Amino acid sequence: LFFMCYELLLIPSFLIVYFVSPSRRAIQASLYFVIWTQLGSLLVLIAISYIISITNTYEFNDLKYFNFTNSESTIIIFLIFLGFGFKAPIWPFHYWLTKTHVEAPSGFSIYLSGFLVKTALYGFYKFNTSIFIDIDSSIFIAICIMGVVDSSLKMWGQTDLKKLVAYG
Amino acid sequence: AFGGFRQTDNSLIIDDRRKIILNTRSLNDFQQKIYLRNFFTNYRPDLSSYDYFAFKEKLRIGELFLNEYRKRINNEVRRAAILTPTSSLREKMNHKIADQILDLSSPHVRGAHFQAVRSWTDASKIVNYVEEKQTKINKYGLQFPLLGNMTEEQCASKEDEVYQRLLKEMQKPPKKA
Amino acid sequence: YDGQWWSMGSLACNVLFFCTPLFLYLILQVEELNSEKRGGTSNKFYHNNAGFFHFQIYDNKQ
Amino acid sequence: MFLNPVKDSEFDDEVKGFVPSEGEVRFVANKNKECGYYLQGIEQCRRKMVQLAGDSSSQFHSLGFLPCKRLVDAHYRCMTDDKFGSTIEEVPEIGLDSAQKFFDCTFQQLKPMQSCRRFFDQVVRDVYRANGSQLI
Amino acid sequence: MEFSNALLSQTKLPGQQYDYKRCFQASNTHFECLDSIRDAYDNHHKCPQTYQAWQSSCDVGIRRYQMDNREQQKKDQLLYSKEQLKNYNAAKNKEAYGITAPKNLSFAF
Amino acid sequence: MSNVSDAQIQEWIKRGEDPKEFLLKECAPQCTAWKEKLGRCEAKLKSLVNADPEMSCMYPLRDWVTCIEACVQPAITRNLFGSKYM
Amino acid sequence: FIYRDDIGAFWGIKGYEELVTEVGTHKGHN
Amino acid sequence: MSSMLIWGACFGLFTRAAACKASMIPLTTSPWKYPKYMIVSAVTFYYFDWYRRMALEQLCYNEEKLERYQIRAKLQSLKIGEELSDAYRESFFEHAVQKNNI
Amino acid sequence: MELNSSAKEDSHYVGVLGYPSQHDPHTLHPKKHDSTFTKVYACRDMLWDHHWEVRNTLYAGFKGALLGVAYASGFGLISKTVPSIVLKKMFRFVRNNNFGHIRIMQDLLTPYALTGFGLGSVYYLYQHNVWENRSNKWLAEVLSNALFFQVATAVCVNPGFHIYGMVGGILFGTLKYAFYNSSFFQEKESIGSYTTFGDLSEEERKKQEYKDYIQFLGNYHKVRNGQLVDL
Amino acid sequence: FFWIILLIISIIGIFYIISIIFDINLFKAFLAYSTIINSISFILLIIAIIF
Amino acid sequence: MSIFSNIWINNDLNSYGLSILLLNIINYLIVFMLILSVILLTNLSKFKSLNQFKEFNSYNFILYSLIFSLLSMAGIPPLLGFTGKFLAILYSSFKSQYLLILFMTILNIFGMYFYIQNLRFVVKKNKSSILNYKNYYVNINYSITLNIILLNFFNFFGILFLSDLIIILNYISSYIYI
Amino acid sequence: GVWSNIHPTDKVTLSFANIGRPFRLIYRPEIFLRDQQAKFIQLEKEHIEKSKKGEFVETTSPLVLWN
Ligand SMILES: CCCCCCCCCCCCCCCCCC(=O)OC[C@H](COP(=O)([O-])OCC(O)COP(=O)([O-])OC[C@@H](COC(=O)CCCCCCCCCCCCCCCCC)OC(=O)CCCCCCCCCCCCCCCCC)OC(=O)CCCCCCCCCCCCCCCCC
Ligand SMILES: CCCCCCCCCCCCCCCCCC(=O)OC[C@H](COP(=O)([O-])OCC(O)COP(=O)([O-])OC[C@@H](COC(=O)CCCCCCCCCCCCCCCCC)OC(=O)CCCCCCCCCCCCCCCCC)OC(=O)CCCCCCCCCCCCCCCCC
Ligand SMILES: CCCCCCCCCCCCCCCCCC(=O)OC[C@H](COP(=O)([O-])OCC(O)COP(=O)([O-])OC[C@@H](COC(=O)CCCCCCCCCCCCCCCCC)OC(=O)CCCCCCCCCCCCCCCCC)OC(=O)CCCCCCCCCCCCCCCCC
Ligand SMILES: CCCCCCCCCCCCCCCCCC(=O)OC[C@H](COP(=O)([O-])OCC(O)COP(=O)([O-])OC[C@@H](COC(=O)CCCCCCCCCCCCCCCCC)OC(=O)CCCCCCCCCCCCCCCCC)OC(=O)CCCCCCCCCCCCCCCCC
Ligand SMILES: CCCCCCCCCCCCCCCCCC(=O)OC[C@H](COP(=O)([O-])OCC(O)COP(=O)([O-])OC[C@@H](COC(=O)CCCCCCCCCCCCCCCCC)OC(=O)CCCCCCCCCCCCCCCCC)OC(=O)CCCCCCCCCCCCCCCCC
Ligand SMILES: CCCCCCCCCCCCCCCCCC(=O)OC[C@H](COP(=O)([O-])OCC[N+](C)(C)C)OC(=O)CCCCCCCCCCCCCCCCC
Ligand SMILES: CCCCCCCCCCCCCCCCCC(=O)OC[C@H](COP(=O)([O-])OCC[N+](C)(C)C)OC(=O)CCCCCCCCCCCCCCCCC
Repeated sequence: LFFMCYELLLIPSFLIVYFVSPSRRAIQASLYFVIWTQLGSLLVLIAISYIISITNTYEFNDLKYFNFTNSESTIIIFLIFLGFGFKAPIWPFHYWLTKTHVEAPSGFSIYLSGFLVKTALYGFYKFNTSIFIDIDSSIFIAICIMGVVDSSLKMWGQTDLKKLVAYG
Repeated sequence: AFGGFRQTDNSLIIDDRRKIILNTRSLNDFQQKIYLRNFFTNYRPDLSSYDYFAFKEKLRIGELFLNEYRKRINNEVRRAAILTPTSSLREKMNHKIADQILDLSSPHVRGAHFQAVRSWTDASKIVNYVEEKQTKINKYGLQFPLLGNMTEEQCASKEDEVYQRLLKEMQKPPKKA
Repeated sequence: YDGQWWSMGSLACNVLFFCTPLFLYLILQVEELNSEKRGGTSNKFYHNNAGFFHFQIYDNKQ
Repeated sequence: MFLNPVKDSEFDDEVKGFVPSEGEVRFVANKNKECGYYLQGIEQCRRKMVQLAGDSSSQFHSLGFLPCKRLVDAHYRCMTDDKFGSTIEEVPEIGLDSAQKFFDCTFQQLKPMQSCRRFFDQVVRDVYRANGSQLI
Repeated sequence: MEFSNALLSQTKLPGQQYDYKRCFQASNTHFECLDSIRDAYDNHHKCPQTYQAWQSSCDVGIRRYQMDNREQQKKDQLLYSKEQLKNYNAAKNKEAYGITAPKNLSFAF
Repeated sequence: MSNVSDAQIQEWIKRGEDPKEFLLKECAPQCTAWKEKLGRCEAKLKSLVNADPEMSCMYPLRDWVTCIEACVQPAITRNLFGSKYM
Repeated sequence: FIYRDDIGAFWGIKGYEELVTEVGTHKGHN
Repeated sequence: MSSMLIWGACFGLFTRAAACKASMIPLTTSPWKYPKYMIVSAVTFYYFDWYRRMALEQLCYNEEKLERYQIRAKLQSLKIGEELSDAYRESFFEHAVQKNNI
Repeated sequence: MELNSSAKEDSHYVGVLGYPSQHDPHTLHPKKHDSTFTKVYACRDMLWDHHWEVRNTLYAGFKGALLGVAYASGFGLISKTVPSIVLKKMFRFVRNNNFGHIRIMQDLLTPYALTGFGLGSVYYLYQHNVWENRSNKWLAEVLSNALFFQVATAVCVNPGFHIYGMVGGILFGTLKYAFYNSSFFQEKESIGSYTTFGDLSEEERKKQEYKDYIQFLGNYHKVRNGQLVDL
Repeated sequence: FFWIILLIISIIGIFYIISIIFDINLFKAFLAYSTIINSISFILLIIAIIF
Repeated sequence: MSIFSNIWINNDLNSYGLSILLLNIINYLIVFMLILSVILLTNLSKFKSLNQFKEFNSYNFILYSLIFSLLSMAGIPPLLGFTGKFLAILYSSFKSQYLLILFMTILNIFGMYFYIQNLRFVVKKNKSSILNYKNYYVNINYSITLNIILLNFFNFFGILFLSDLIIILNYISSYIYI
Repeated sequence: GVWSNIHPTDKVTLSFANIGRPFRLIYRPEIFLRDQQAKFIQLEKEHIEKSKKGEFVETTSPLVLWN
């Protein structure tokens, strides 16, 4: 149910961007948003399939009595991180975010940036705290820091206020 | 029911207890559970779910308690600085207070670090210290409104028990030497 | 044309910007070497709670 | 739990904590994981017996909790590795007191299995501390 | 399907046919004798005449299916009872209306 | 948390016991051809009445022990402290 | 140019043919 | 809620309303089709409930036979030489001798 | 059908079962009284010796050359367009020379055969000398194949497609780890199979199996959570 | 024997259509390539089943 | 398959992959039927190029029916095709086929964009006239609209009722002894 | 309610979470477990009878089943 609720958010947001955005570029921005977010959705789906098929449980707490091997754990963490970072923008997967923020309704960009990128963070927190992971997080930390540095450096060259706020 | 994931390694597993030999790639779900996946993922795997939840809460409270010790000693240092003039201030600080300040450094108390890197033995020791403080408090029943919840009958019984304990302690003679 | 990105601007700065993620990762690994040899916080997914979420309500029903 | 009383204490009650050995922790964890079926069986059988013969007028009211004896003995054997006797009554004197406490928790006070597993694990830990190399 | 007893029995020769009436009559007689014997393991040698008649009348596949069904019926009879199954099914159907909430902070395992 | 929690199992080496005694039997079956060759050579040498002193049931045994140890030794060495665990 | 692997000489180095020398280096990797 | 007939009646009512809206005709057009749709939906969904429950029961029964196939299929799937090994010899003899009761 | 059957063999299992082992020496030992011709002909077991670096390298080169020739036969030559004058000249050569088709085939397939041989030999040497004793087999295969196919696409095809070469190399490495170094559709053991050692009585084995079943019961969620109705 | 043939066919078909499906400009072509993609996915599922 | 003192225990249902395949085929047929019914309700001669997806820019029922049918074919989570794709990936994980999962995901994402790109063409400058004229007025078929509405309801809420369909398909497949 | 009245778990969870597990295990798990334990039941009965008698059998002692 957690995963299904996370995945349900795509249709209303896409419909809003498609039918409510005044700008003509919103038509392409919506497709970019859909494809970029759905790639991460598929990654998270693969992770959920790994968890469910290996562990038939669904209660979110029976995972305490089941331990994933090293290979399964590393695969799960990588898939979860990449999939949820597709939604919560991370370097290099923020082209869709920039396009959507630039070409989306001014009222819907508020909701997108404010909330729709944090359900991914909540899901990542839940899954990674539920699963025991025995891998170095240096790669993920480096990815996050690289995204921070990239956005901060690119802030200067944006004369468009909406795109500057998107980089922020 | 729990299942497993097909393995690819070609290593050989020896189970001396059952006196059998298996191959990693040939393991089924139950054999994978028995041989692989058995490793521990918590400080005290011996404890049950409820017991380890209590252990986790006590460990968190103990970390906060050590941080509270550090905050209290810092506040005492501030009090000393304000009350005592700079002359003789360091002379008086070169006492229990300075030793405690050094002994409550980062390795011993997690001030602002994300994680206090503690072995399972260290976590057990911290939880035992918290439990010792809890026992000392519960002897006199100081935890009714704070750090505890009880009904009216429980409160009355605890009051009677603490009264009897205090009477016995008072009647006891002084410790020799 | 293909490859114009490297030449445009300054090649040295472009290559440094390209290699930035690796520099960050290597710096993190060195800091983790320091952490390992000392005993401080390391870059790992700690599992202090046995799946117990932060201030989650754990209850049973009759 | 894991607290030892202070023999020479100025006040009536004082306790100093101790950390069990890694071998003891490993043994207890492994045995709990292997024999967790028996503890759940004990709980369910206790509830079933109370339901069946809880009423005083019931015919089997005089045989209360006897069927749970087999479950308790099987759990004891599983935890102790079939050594130190084949029955709970054969528990060593080192753990006899903890066994009595466990029985009082489970059958007389009817306290939660969360509580009574503490006493059962205390029995197992006492046996392990007494022997050491015999269990591993 | 090479491992499927049912399909291998469904296979047949081009001109082969089964006299179901006669085979089932013989099987009913033999199984009545076996039930009268009432042993844990079906010893066909205790009923020689009926066993021979059953073998002659019925085909190998039909006999295999009948023996497997008899084994399953014996196991079910040893395990369950009519009233017990009725009560258990009623209780399970009643439970199906409710929800199965997780049991947090367990004590076992 | 890795290496910070308790270990689930202790091996023969972790308990201070020698596992090669059993590992030799464990690795015996795979080196069957050389064992059979050594047995045949021993049988022929026993049958021979006037055997040249050069003849010896040594080199086939050398091959058999080489094949056994090629499997026995690495398994034990990978489990020893001081070497990167496999 | 080609040195038989069962003679007891590794890579053609004759001698040491009464010993077990290929263990850990050629046959097996300690 | 609990009555499949009432659930089907509601489904038919909403289906008729949606059909009217999609066709852009007033929702009061062809009033006789409301009770018709309600009755048809109730009957079909009631039958589908009964059929799903029957299919579940028959599937549970068939799984018992399927278990017998799995046990015998597993033995026949054993690689050459494993049928007399210590890990399968006893089961193979059980299935080749004890069950050879024809 | 199995890929790399010899490498992924359970020597202990085949030995205990008595199944013939692919690791047998497979060598010829001519007798000292045999004829000179027999002794000379018995040297062919060198061509079977698998510890032969040069033999293996030539084997890989032959495989690569065959693959290149097949690619030229199927797709490469047909896709490539030859000048009309060149086609006329080579047809005239066929008319004026017996077996001219053989020489034309040699000329057309020389580039593909040579490049395939080079790729095969270099790939074999690369994989054997490097990555053969790495810890993470999957990672080693992925990285090695990615780098090799990146370089190969940069050189043979076009330097501008090296990223696609690297991606294809990663995919090929994953596929090779799946179905070349691992046995997913090439199982030669029954799942859950094992071997028994030591002098344990059948009674003791059955008791241990009963304990194992009791432990296995805990896997079921209903029994572990105590959420079963009273049957 | 079927597993390897199915795997090779699936891989070749996927790598052959990945670019073609984006070259069409007709409704009928769109329908046909939808059918083809679903067929490839079902072939992969069949491989998984026969595993 | 587990052995405990010669007692076999089977926690896997062999007749499940066939059920999943049947479910995928049925779901694709249902979505194809929905889209083709939407097409048949309108004039057929208009739709001859991907550009002509704009011709679907008609009243809300047709427009949104096409949009949701395309999304379902793509595999967007809430819709019907997602059920089939997710169950296929789940069965692949159960069978432990990581490479098959990888290739399935690649094909799924490529096909997803292949379906999605047509939503760009669906945008039209004005409202199209794609209905056949009968008796001087556009002919709208109530029966086909009702069928499209039932298909739309099932496409939207297939996840809710999928358990019954899965049970039925597994029941049908169990008769096969494989 | 009605659509889910067959099982306490929700329909979506039934459809997706349970992959490959027998419907006998999903519904009516007690009958599944008893069928699995069929022979163990008679072994336990024989062990109990012998224990009442003088003989004590250690081979089947672990078999103490409650479900
Ligand atoms: C691995 C070991 C490391 C440790 C050892 C010690 C360090 C050794 C490092 C190497 C130093 C010698 C080689 C450098 C050659 C120049 C770079 C190059 O090849 O690029 C093409 C070079 C640059 O062309 P371009 O940038 O495309 O065109 C810009 C035009 O100038 C138009 O430009 P503009 O007017 O618009 O102004 C832009 C200008 C100014 O730009 C700015 O103001 C913006 C900021 C730019 C970056 C400034 C550097 C900041 C510090 C870098 C820290 C890096 C850390 C991460 C890497 C760690 C690796 C260990 O931008 C530049 O900086 C361009 C000049 C070249 C780059 C200089 C800075 C980076 C060099 C690399 C340093 C590496 C240090 C490693 C050690 C770190 C400490 C642990 O092209 C030319 O040849 C044209 C002439 C440019 C001036 C050359 C100055 C003389 C340099 C020495 C020549 C002799 C070298 C002998 C080599 C011997 C064999 C080994
Ligand atoms: C059995 C079925 C086939 C029967 C024969 C054909 C009749 C039925 C036809 C219907 C079937 C489909 C035909 C489609 C034809 C396609 C187009 C075409 O080429 O024909 C048009 C071609 C041109 O027609 P045109 O324009 O009217 O005539 C113009 C000129 O008059 C034409 O004169 P030209 O001189 O210019 O043309 C000669 C033509 C025919 O060729 C010949 O002249 C005869 C070739 C005889 C084979 C010689 C090779 C050695 C054989 C050894 C056998 C014993 C080995 C024992 C092994 C023991 C080991 C322990 O040459 C070729 O086709 C070129 C290839 C021939 C060499 C084949 C080499 C195979 C082995 C290579 C292995 C790898 C080597 C690596 C490098 C090694 C370096 C040391 O028509 C013809 O010439 C007549 C048809 C001939 C078709 C030949 C098809 C190739 C198969 C050759 C035999 C394969 C043997 C494999 C086993 C042995 C392996 C060692
Ligand atoms: C790319 C690597 C893999 C290659 C695979 C293919 C191998 C072919 C067979 C072996 C060839 C032997 C060497 C002869 C030259 C071959 C090349 C050649 O002629 O090319 C034409 C030209 C040289 O011909 P030339 O100008 O007419 O005059 C040459 C003299 O005749 C030269 O003659 P010389 O009299 O001055 O003497 C040269 C001496 C020089 O000796 C050496 O120095 C060699 C040893 C050092 C090199 C070791 C390899 C590299 C190791 C480092 C790897 C780093 C990778 C890091 C990756 C990081 C991750 C991204 O070598 C010999 O003559 C010894 C020959 C002994 C016999 C060898 C037996 C081979 C048997 C197999 C034959 C295969 C036949 C089929 C081949 C065709 C089909 C594939 O060379 C090139 O164009 C090469 C370009 C290389 C790239 C650009 C370099 C500058 C910019 C730096 C780029 C950095 C990229 C680094 C990697 C990526 C990082 C992101
Ligand atoms: C006259 C009809 C009046 C209906 C009244 C309401 C009664 C129920 C509906 C019965 C309708 C039967 C006949 C079919 C007509 C619809 C099809 C059609 O073509 O009609 C054309 C007909 C005329 O054509 P048109 O209006 O010109 O063309 C417009 C197009 O249809 C475009 O229209 P649209 O864009 O507005 O369409 C809706 C749009 C988007 O629709 C939505 O997003 C629907 C939002 C519903 C609100 C609740 C969502 C809560 C989510 C929480 C998370 C749950 C996670 C669970 C884990 C698994 C994942 C779900 O598409 C979807 O639905 C796709 C996304 C589906 C998401 C799946 C959500 C499942 C939630 C299950 C219910 C939860 C209840 C919990 C509380 C109870 C606990 C005991 O259209 C209409 O008149 C409007 C239809 C709009 C949809 C109506 C239903 C929305 C309200 C639902 C309330 C009840 C909950 C749902 C369960 C229902 C029982 C299974
Ligand atoms: C989770 C994923 C789920 C995916 C679902 C996929 C399918 C969804 C869409 C299609 C579903 C079927 C819809 C009904 C048929 C279409 C025709 C119709 O009834 O409407 C026209 C008709 C319109 O009447 P009208 O507007 O007054 O006048 C029309 C013309 O003027 C005058 O009309 P007319 O004179 O030309 O014709 C009148 C005649 C026209 O009716 C027809 O000719 C029906 C045409 C369809 C025949 C096939 C139906 C098969 C049903 C079995 C389930 C499979 C469904 C497969 C569907 C897709 C296949 C491509 O009307 C009827 O009698 C309708 C009766 C419909 C029920 C038929 C039941 C047959 C059961 C046979 C199998 C029994 C099991 C055997 C077990 C064996 C064991 C050994 O509709 C109605 O009268 C009622 C409309 C509103 C309520 C509809 C209720 C539909 C309930 C569907 C339940 C589906 C199964 C349960 C759910 C499963 C998933 C959990
Ligand atoms: C013993 C049995 C005795 C049975 C006796 C018979 C009972 C008959 C009951 C008939 C009730 C009719 C109610 C009509 C309400 C109209 C409301 C309205 O004006 O809305 C207009 C609205 C608006 O329609 P509109 O499209 O014209 O809109 C007009 C508004 N402007 C101008 C802006 C366009 O539409 C409707 O709601 C009407 C259509 C839907 C009608 C639904 C009727 C359902 C009837 C269910 C009966 C169930 C019986 C169960 C019996 C069980 C027995 C066991
Ligand atoms: C579907 C999944 C997709 C997976 C994507 C896979 C990514 C592929 C990336 C290919 C990169 C190009 C080929 C690299 C080949 C070298 C790899 C290597 O040395 O590692 C082997 C060794 C062998 O490792 P190992 O096998 O001994 O131990 C593995 C250890 N554990 C188990 C913890 C994983 O691995 C490493 O030490 C690195 C592993 C991580 C990969 C790092 C790649 C670095 C690439 C840049 C190198 C720069 C060199 C200096 C020049 C810088 C610029 C001036």
